[PDB]
Parts: sequence; structure tokens; C-alpha cells
Amino acid sequence: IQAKEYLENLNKELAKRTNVETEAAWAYRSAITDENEKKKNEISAELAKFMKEVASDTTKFQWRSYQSEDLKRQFKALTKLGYAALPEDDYAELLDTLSAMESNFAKVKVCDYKDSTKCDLALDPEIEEVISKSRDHEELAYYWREFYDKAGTAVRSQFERYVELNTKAAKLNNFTSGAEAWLDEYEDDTFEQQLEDIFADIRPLYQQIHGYVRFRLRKHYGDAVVSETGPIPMHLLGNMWAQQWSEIADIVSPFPEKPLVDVSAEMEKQAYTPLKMFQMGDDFFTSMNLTKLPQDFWDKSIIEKPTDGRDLVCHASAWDFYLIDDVRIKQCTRVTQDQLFTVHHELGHIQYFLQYQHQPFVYRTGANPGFHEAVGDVLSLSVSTPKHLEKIGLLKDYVRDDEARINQLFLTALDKIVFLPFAFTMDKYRWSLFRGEVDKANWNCAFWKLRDEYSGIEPPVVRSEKDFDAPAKYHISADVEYLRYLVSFIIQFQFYKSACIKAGQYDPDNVELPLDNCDIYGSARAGAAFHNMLSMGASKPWPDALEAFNGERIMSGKAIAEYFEPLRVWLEAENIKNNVHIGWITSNKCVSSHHHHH
Ligand SMILES: NCCCC[C@H](N[C@@H](CCc1ccccc1)C(=O)O)C(=O)N1CCC[C@H]1C(=O)O
Ligand SMILES: [Zn+2]
Repeated sequence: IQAKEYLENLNKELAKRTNVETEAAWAYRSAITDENEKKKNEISAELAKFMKEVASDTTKFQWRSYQSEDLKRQFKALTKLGYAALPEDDYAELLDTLSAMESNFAKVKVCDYKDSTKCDLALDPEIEEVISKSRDHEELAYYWREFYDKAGTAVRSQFERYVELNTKAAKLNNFTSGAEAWLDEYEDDTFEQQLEDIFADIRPLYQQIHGYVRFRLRKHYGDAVVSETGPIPMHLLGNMWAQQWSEIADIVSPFPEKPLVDVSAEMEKQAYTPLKMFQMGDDFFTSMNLTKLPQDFWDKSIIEKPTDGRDLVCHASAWDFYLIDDVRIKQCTRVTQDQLFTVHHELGHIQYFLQYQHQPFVYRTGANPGFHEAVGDVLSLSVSTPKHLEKIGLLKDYVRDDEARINQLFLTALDKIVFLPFAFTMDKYRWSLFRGEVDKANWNCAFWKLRDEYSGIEPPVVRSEKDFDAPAKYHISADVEYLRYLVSFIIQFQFYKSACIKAGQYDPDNVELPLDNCDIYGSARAGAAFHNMLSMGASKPWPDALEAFNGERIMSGKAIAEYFEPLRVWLEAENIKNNVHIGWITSNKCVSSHHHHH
């Protein structure tokens, strides 16, 4: 019989209902109040009962033996209930503990290091800036310690129950654990291994940047502060989680005498505003013959941090309201080059939303979570080039010297290469818990051992099992899968490469057309490729989505390693010239307490 008419009717209802849920999520995350929190979970609780009642109905349609796979694809997807398979009482408890962590993160406030009276500094503006600009290791340590104790430790109790409920939910859906459930999204039983193999290929490059960065830092801060052969004291890497290091390029760049693209100052001196930044982002898409931002976006978006004393979630993000043209971004944008990249990242999501809007609700998601994260990043790569920045005047006079090209690749290596192992550990960590591989008594050290093992990083001060630091990372507190970023930083270079080729910007043989300098801005053929891929929205496993883009069907590293190659050959030489130590001994930062008072 035909369940097609059923599915059509059902997706349309699910969209209407998710719209209602989305609005409540938006209100809460825009104005954090007990009331909004209540409505928010209330809606989710209702939708969850509807899904259960829709899961039992599908028992009617024996799709597991159907003809036209597309219907059979929708059923497998719709019946795959997530946390919703959970029984009422548990689901409600999960919503709560989830809310407890989320709100806990966003409400973090710490006292200023030079004024124990202020105590109103939050992560997004204040503390985020201190870690970026300060060069007083003791001050950076202060802020690190203060932030981790509030954002991480204070929520160990909820996190643990979250893990328990997450595991219970997974088994109810026939998954081994929440770990395999997340991996299910990549529809490939060998995905983790593929990721393990690509990382293995790039790791050597990662261990020519690490030692080099540890070199300068120790030269700058001094021996007693940064030891050779030991893991780098995170907090001197310009980022609260040390996931990206470009922020300290001023004390760590190859040629400090040569220019270092820092468009922040020009943006500021030029009167740039968040609105202007979003409009630039918008222009990039249309210039590629891609979709212009709809009217609801400008009316309903929050592109600047509210001026009142209300609490909200300001971790940039993009929203699909599941209607037609109702898409919005919420970002506490600031005028800086990094924020400018972020603006493009989020629009990547928005574009993807519009591109697949016409698809059945179930297919209104990205093909593979990684694809959703890579769109915006592909434009950001173009925007970051000296070529495009000179064209828009945010780089008055610049010369491609040669030993200046290194300041661009290496600068990019502090964001794209350094990130890979960081992103991998975020989920390898949560996987090991989801899978009952770690003892509760070793939860906080299992984390740092992993940060140590893969990133060669360690906390600025000694932590014990008494502390619990994983929640200090937004995504851990908000229950947002992280592997998606690791796939993105990999596949985005594949997208970028091809796009640049489809444009007349990249030629492997011709110089003056290097990969690290193509702009693709204004490219209709690149936009066309993007359109073919994006419009499919999960209607097919990701290899077909990629194939729609450039005819390829495999995830690989035939891009980054072809992007950063000149950088990589420059390091191996420079490191030997300065006799730079490569590799590091195991960290001694995780223990189980010690005091000097009695
Ligand atoms: N310093 C601001 C960073 C930009 C914010 C961005 N936000 C995330 C938010 C995802 C999300 C939000 C709400 C519900 C469900 C999912 C994003 O990918 O857009 C992000 O987290 N990103 C962007 C790149 C990497 C990753 C990160 O920083 O770990
Ligand atoms: Zn994103």
C-alpha cells in the first residue's frame, strides 16, 4: 500500500510542531528565564509523546520490505527516535539536567583579576578578550582556573546522570551506546577508522607546529614558564580550550617583521559594524549565484549582544524555523577578523537551510553532520586570503614577499591543523564514557590524558578527580556532537579545492594561482556545485551528496596536505635550524589532591 501519502502528511505535521519547539528554544536562548526554560522543555516533552505515538503507527507500514527506497529511507529515519524513545519520567529528567548544564555555562561570571569588586565579567566578551590579548601568564592562569571551576566542576553531578540517560536512550533504539548512535549519522561502519587514518597522516605536520609554538613561547615567556619537551601550558595559547592558536600570532609568527593579516584594526578604523559584516557575508553568497538572505532573517535576527542585564546564550549559532524563509542567526558579534569568519560559518548553515527548504521535513537536515559545518568555512577560507582582503580594501598595501606567504599558511595552521586533534579528543572522550570504558573515579583524568596524548597540551595548574573539566567546553555542556567539526576541517578543504578549480582560481601546475590564495568570490560555477550538493539535504547518503559537488565519493586529506605543503616543508627546515624539540613527555597535571595546611 502507499505510505507515501502518510509520510507527506506526517513530515508536514512534524515541521509545524518542530517550529513550535524551535520558537521556545529560541526564546530561552535569547532570554534565559525559569519561565522560558519551563515552556521550552514543556514543548519538547509534548513532541516526544507525539513521536512515540507515531513510532507505534509505523508498525502498520511494513517498510522493512518495501520497494521504492526513499520512503524506506524516511521510515528508517522517522522511526529512529532519539532521546524520545525514553520513558516520560526519564525524558523529563534528561531535559532538566540538560537545562542545568546549559544555563550553568551561560551564567558563568568571574571577578576581575585587578578588581575583586567587579565580578560581572562573562566568557563571551570580557574573559574571552583577556585570554586573547594578555601576556601575563599568572593572569591567564587566574582566568583559566576561575572559569573552569564554574563552567566545568560545578556540573559533574548533572553530566554523569546525562551520560546515564544518554546510554539508556541509545539501547532503547537498538544502539550499543550513544557513541554508536552519533556515528550512525555518517552511515558508514568504518567511519571512525577512516578518521583515525587521516589524523595519522597529518599528525606529523601537527608535530612541527607544536614544537615550534612551544619553542617561541618558551623563548618569549621563559624557561620556568614553558619547558622544552613538556606539554604546552594551555592558557598561553590564546584560547580557553586551546582549540585554535591564531590569537597569539604576534609572539609566535615566523616573520614578525613581515605583515601578519590582522584585519581587525582596519575593520575598526573603517567603522565596520555587525550589520555591515552580515551584509558582506550575504554578498559573498549571492555573488556565487546562491540564495540571498530572506526578510525574516534581518527582522528576526540578533546580531549584537543585548544591552540590558538579561541572561542569554551568546555562543553563536544559526536557526532553521522549518517554514519557508524563516531563518535566523543569534550572535554577539564583535568587529574582529575571527568574528568575521564566524559570521560566514553561521551563514553557511543558513544557506544550507534555504537550499533544502523544499525537501520533506525528515530530509531537511545536512547530508552527514560534517557537511553542515563545512559550508560557511569554505567561504571563510576565501575571505581570509590576501587576494580577497586586498580587493575589499581591508588590507591597504601587501606584498607576497615569499617569506610572508609563510605568515599566512602558518597563521592558518594555527586554526585548521591545530584543531584536528582537539576536535577528535572531544568525542573520543565522550565516546569512552558512553561506552562504559572509563571508571567514574578516573573521569577527569581520562579527559586530560586524552588532551595530552593527542594535542600535547595540559592545564596551567594541577587538577584532580575532585575537579571535572570537560563541561567547560560549550559543546560538552550543551550536548552537541563534536566529531562534526573534525570532518568539516577535513572535507572543507576538499570543497574549497574543487570550488577553486571550478572557478579559474586554482591550477596545480601554474604558479601565481596557489591554493592558499584563491578567492572563488563571484564564482557561478562554484555556486552551482554548492547548489547541486546543498539542495539534496540528507535525501541521500553523503557520498552521493559529495558526488553531486565534484564527482568524488570519498572523505580524504588530498587537500589540506596539498594546501599546507609549502608550510610543512618550511617547518622541518626551520625546526632543525633552531634545534627545536619535537614530541613531548607525559603530563603530570592530573592527580588526586595535595595541601600544605594543617
Ligand atoms: N568562539 C565562537 C565560535 C563559533 C561558534 C560556533 N557555534 C556552533 C553552535 C552549534 C549549535 C548551537 C545550538 C544548538 C545546536 C548546535 C556552530 O557550529 O554554529 C562553534 O561552536 N564553532 C565554530 C567552529 C568550531 C566550533 C567551536 O568553536 O567549537
Ligand atoms: Zn556550525
